[PDB]
Amino acid sequence: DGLRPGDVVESFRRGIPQTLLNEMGGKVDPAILSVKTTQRGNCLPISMIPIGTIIHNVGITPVGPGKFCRSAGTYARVLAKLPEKKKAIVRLQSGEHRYVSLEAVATIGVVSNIDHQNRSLGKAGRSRWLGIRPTVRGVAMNKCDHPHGGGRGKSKSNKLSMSPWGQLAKGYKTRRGKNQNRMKVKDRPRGKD
Amino acid sequence: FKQSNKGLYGGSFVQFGNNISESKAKTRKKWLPNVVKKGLWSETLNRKISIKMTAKVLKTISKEGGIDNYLTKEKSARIKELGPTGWKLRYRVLKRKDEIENPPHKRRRLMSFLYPLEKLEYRSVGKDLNYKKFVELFADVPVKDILARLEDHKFDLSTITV
Amino acid sequence: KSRGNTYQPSTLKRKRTFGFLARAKSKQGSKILKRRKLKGRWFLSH
RNA sequence: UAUAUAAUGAUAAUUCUAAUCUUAUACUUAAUUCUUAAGUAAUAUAUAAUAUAUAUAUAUAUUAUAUAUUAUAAGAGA
RNA sequence: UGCUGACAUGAGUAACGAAAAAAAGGUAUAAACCUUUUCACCUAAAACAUAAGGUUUAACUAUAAAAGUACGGCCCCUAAUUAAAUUAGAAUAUAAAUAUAUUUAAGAUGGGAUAAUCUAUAUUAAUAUUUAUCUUAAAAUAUAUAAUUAUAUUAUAUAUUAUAUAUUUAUAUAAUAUAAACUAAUAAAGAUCAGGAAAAUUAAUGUAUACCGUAAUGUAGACCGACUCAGGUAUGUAAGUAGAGAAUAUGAAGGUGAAUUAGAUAAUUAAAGGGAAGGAACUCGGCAAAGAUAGCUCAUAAGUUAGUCAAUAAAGAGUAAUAAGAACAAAGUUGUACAACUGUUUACUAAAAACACCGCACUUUGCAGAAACGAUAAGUUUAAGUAUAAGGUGUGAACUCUGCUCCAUGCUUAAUAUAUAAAUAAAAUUAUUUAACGAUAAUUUAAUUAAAUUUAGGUAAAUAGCAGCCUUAUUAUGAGGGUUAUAAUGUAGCGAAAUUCCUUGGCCU
RNA sequence: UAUAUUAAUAAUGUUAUGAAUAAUUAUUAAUAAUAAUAAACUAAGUGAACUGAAACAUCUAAGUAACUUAAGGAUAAGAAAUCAACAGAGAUAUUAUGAGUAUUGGUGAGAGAAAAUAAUAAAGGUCUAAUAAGUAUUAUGUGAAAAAAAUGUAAGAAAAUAGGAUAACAAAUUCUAAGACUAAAUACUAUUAAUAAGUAUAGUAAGUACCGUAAGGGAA
Ligand SMILES: [Mg+2]
Ligand SMILES: [Mg+2]
Ligand SMILES: [Mg+2]
Ligand SMILES: [Mg+2]
Ligand SMILES: [Mg+2]
Ligand SMILES: [Mg+2]
Ligand SMILES: [Mg+2]
Ligand SMILES: [Mg+2]
Ligand SMILES: [Mg+2]
Ligand SMILES: [Mg+2]
Ligand SMILES: [Mg+2]
Ligand SMILES: [Mg+2]
Ligand SMILES: [Mg+2]
Ligand SMILES: [Mg+2]
Ligand SMILES: [Mg+2]
Ligand SMILES: [Mg+2]
Ligand SMILES: [Mg+2]
Ligand SMILES: [Mg+2]
Ligand SMILES: [Mg+2]
Ligand SMILES: [Mg+2]
Ligand SMILES: [Mg+2]
Ligand SMILES: [Mg+2]
Ligand SMILES: [Mg+2]
Ligand SMILES: [Mg+2]
Ligand SMILES: [Mg+2]
Ligand SMILES: [Mg+2]
Ligand SMILES: [Mg+2]
Ligand SMILES: [Mg+2]
Ligand SMILES: [Mg+2]
Ligand SMILES: [Mg+2]
Ligand SMILES: [Mg+2]
Ligand SMILES: [Mg+2]
Ligand SMILES: [Mg+2]
Ligand SMILES: [Mg+2]
Ligand SMILES: [Mg+2]
Ligand SMILES: [Mg+2]
Ligand SMILES: [Mg+2]
Ligand SMILES: [Mg+2]
Ligand SMILES: [Mg+2]
Ligand SMILES: [Mg+2]
Ligand SMILES: [Mg+2]
Ligand SMILES: [Mg+2]
Ligand SMILES: [Mg+2]
Ligand SMILES: [Mg+2]
Ligand SMILES: [Mg+2]
Ligand SMILES: [Mg+2]
Ligand SMILES: [Mg+2]
Ligand SMILES: [Mg+2]
Ligand SMILES: [Mg+2]
Ligand SMILES: [Mg+2]
Ligand SMILES: [Mg+2]
Ligand SMILES: [Mg+2]
Ligand SMILES: [Mg+2]
Ligand SMILES: [Mg+2]
Ligand SMILES: [Mg+2]
Ligand SMILES: [Mg+2]
Repeated sequence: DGLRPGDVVESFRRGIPQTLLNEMGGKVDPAILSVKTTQRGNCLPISMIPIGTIIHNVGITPVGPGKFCRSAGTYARVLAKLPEKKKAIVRLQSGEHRYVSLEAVATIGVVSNIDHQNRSLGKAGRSRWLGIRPTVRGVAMNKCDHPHGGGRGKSKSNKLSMSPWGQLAKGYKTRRGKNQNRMKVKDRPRGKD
Repeated sequence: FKQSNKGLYGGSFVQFGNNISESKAKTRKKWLPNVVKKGLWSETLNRKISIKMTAKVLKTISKEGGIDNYLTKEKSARIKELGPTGWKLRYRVLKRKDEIENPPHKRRRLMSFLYPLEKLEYRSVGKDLNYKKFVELFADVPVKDILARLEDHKFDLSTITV
Repeated sequence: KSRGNTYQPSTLKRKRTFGFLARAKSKQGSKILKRRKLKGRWFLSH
């Protein structure tokens, strides 16, 4: 968010540099590392990011890229650290608490363009430019097409809201059963908000 | 069932049959063997052969005491069970066992010695000779001659060294 | 508008899709050529 | 009173792994893009000895057996 | 309504397919062919030059001429995409066929050096979408007497005069000369919708210049339409006059005037012009037709979402017009219903109130993911994206607002509540056989053993639902009230509605 | 660059001051090549639907049509872990009787054998295997309409002092699975000869003209 042409950033994914280690001025002994870490823009592992920090570009593995909280105005918070399990608990923009590798990547600060959600396309041509073709509602279709189709006049056919291929579209958990998220402390609000 | 050419399936293929309902309605269905990917240690090759087999074939390995034994059994049943791949693995195993069993001595340096002489003679008469055609000509000539130089050794391809 | 003019000639497409190679370079086209030969047709493909 | 210390099972949870699974990157003789069999110059492992403090453990010359001239790194895991 | 073949009737009937033609001559042969003249028609084409296509149809067999600098192809390079090709026994998957991922090869609608002062491609020596061209600058002129503006010019395209040559090749240049359009090369710069891939220099030698296209047709008699078919068909130039213009009028050159002609012009039909008196009295309906008092410069209201939206406002003014005296552009207000709007739709009877939309809500998916595809898998799109992303669903901009209910169908969360199906390490037990043991076919039990199922919630911008009955203010009528059923009993708003049968409902204009 | 190249008799025009030449050598030895690849018959994988049952789903059609793959002049089968019934036979493959009998079925439409006796046929009996183990058998899901050997998943023997065969048991018979070869009688095609109460609309053209973009259709 606060990044402007002129600023200076750095990454500590490889680690603290010899430039400071040998100089002893900014080395860990006086613990200037805290104030060198919790500044927006730079990149650090969760291990050396303090608790409660607002971060973005979170990884899953110690050797993997930043995957979560990568869109405009998105951020996550570091909730817990578990050194014995080499894990950390992070809450994502979905409101979900999740386990992540303690030595995973993360950048300090919110992702820019916070107001991207207040934008308003004024015409269908703008969607067409962006690459979005028209969407045809199921009710407007025929019964051979979307199940909602058919019926004289406007009618929903007493058919539970569902996709064209017969999958319920209101509240039906799609990821269900044994194949769920192994790394998941708490689920997202899911209507609480 | 070309899936089986790549593995040791023990001569078991897919089975296409019917699915019967309580109303005795039929619907075509298919039975697959229980293929499992496994790496079995081979002593003669001194390495792990990694292949897809059926659990039955793996159990047969456990009985017979090794992938080498399984591949090198003699019965026609086994010859049929061992598919195209198994056949090649069997060839490798038996070749390796043979070369371990009987080493060559239980000629290439003399070919090298004779190479320059023939090369020079061909050069003198106006022709040429390269290493490939040289070995092709003198591949199968047991008896050598002493037309030039002197044989100051008695190796004679028998009991090399003291 | 008016109909009837569905065939719009273009030698490039004619040869690419109905040419001899377009059929001899595949399983199905090879079968078409073989069937026409067996029937004894004079002209196998464009 | 007026059914588990033990022997076993069921359920829940955590741990380990060569079960399983997913991502990433020089010569000598012998049968001149090759192989094999014995030894090597340097890149790497276990236990015995150098010499340190507490009354279970550091760091190295050199040697003992199996190898490179599939593998590592990360993740899930009975 | 048999099949094929031949021949009839309709019948010498309808038609001969947008069209200007006339003489003289070729020819005492001609409406139809050729020539000359006259007349017309197309002329931002019916002309010229081309692409694609095609029974060479052409000005033809004696026939369409290329080393390249305006010659295309061929060739180098790649896009989209394609490929019995490609990958320690082993690239992955798959009833076969085959399908994935990677390589390689192919593949334009694209890019590719030099060149009129004319030019040289080969071998051996190193490895830049799209759009625009200032309020303001300087001289001299029209400028006024400090204006300031009015302009070549605030940037390019070349030919002449002079100051000089190496026996006048390249320069340093000071002067002279543009009115309006357009072109290819600069320089600077505007929005967001953020704008292709691919093949590297000097030296020394070297070049005898391969192959193929080239006619004519190409808003068409030369292609696609069964036809010498009023249909379909890609580019550039497209005289001048006039205009804002590629509108409209003319038409200089060019091309053309047609497999139907000559008379006659009844009823009647089509296309077109005029019309007394009246002006929608026609009709289901002003359907059709008629109606324009500048086209430039001014001026232009109520509403309004503040957008000259309404607006190209209406009415009106200025400019020669005063009896009129080209074509073309321009065809008035107002209420209501539906839909925010531009757009899309039933190729060939429906263009709309239907679809879409921007906007608004709900919901799923933490990425080793939801969604779709895959005789099914690998795998692919999603996406080289990450909850402000992607999929699904309903509604359909915005103002004012969106009330009550989980009964039912589902979704969703827990209940140490609860059937069972398959799967086994044992035997409290009958039947059969057997001299016999023994061999064959069961019911109960285990520390054992799901999802469902029913219990309790939550969920309606999920699918859905939103009632009846009776007197009191000595009256029609019913603020209060009394009663049965329910999950609850239709709130705000609107109302004879595109929803009202009765119904031309009652009243007003 | 199969007129493509180390070696040779001499060189034009030149070789950073007796050899090595972009047009090349009478020459001689060595080194990369050429997919015309039918049909029918046979075996195997997957396999419909119309239809019949006077409807329809079990059943039928039917393991047929079609697609896919792979051989040979043929392929396939083949010398009993077979039949049979106390007496016996003795390998395959077709045909007649047995016989529309046994058997079987929403006991419906319907389907349906083997012993045994004859015919065709060839010399028709042979050894190649250290005699056969995740095999026989068992449970379970499928599996030629009667009759059955293969087949997914998982447990799993014995040695001729043994094993297979029948719902089961006993007795008796019969044969030896997990190793193999095999002419002939047969199928298709192509020639030759013979006979046609066959064809001139089954009598030679042409898969042409022509129709469709194509697969494909198809004349006189
Ligand atoms: Mg997109
Ligand atoms: Mg939308
Ligand atoms: Mg929509
Ligand atoms: Mg509809
Ligand atoms: Mg449906
Ligand atoms: Mg509808
Ligand atoms: Mg047609
Ligand atoms: Mg195509
Ligand atoms: Mg008549
Ligand atoms: Mg008449
Ligand atoms: Mg007439
Ligand atoms: Mg005349
Ligand atoms: Mg015009
Ligand atoms: Mg003009
Ligand atoms: Mg022309
Ligand atoms: Mg050229
Ligand atoms: Mg290429
Ligand atoms: Mg091109
Ligand atoms: Mg041309
Ligand atoms: Mg021309
Ligand atoms: Mg037509
Ligand atoms: Mg025409
Ligand atoms: Mg004009
Ligand atoms: Mg003219
Ligand atoms: Mg013309
Ligand atoms: Mg005409
Ligand atoms: Mg007339
Ligand atoms: Mg009148
Ligand atoms: Mg009048
Ligand atoms: Mg009227
Ligand atoms: Mg009337
Ligand atoms: Mg009108
Ligand atoms: Mg007013
Ligand atoms: Mg106003
Ligand atoms: Mg008009
Ligand atoms: Mg609309
Ligand atoms: Mg519209
Ligand atoms: Mg229509
Ligand atoms: Mg419209
Ligand atoms: Mg999915
Ligand atoms: Mg969304
Ligand atoms: Mg709607
Ligand atoms: Mg709205
Ligand atoms: Mg509501
Ligand atoms: Mg049970
Ligand atoms: Mg078959
Ligand atoms: Mg029937
Ligand atoms: Mg019926
Ligand atoms: Mg045979
Ligand atoms: Mg049958
Ligand atoms: Mg045997
Ligand atoms: Mg035996
Ligand atoms: Mg069984
Ligand atoms: Mg059957
Ligand atoms: Mg036997
Ligand atoms: Mg045609």
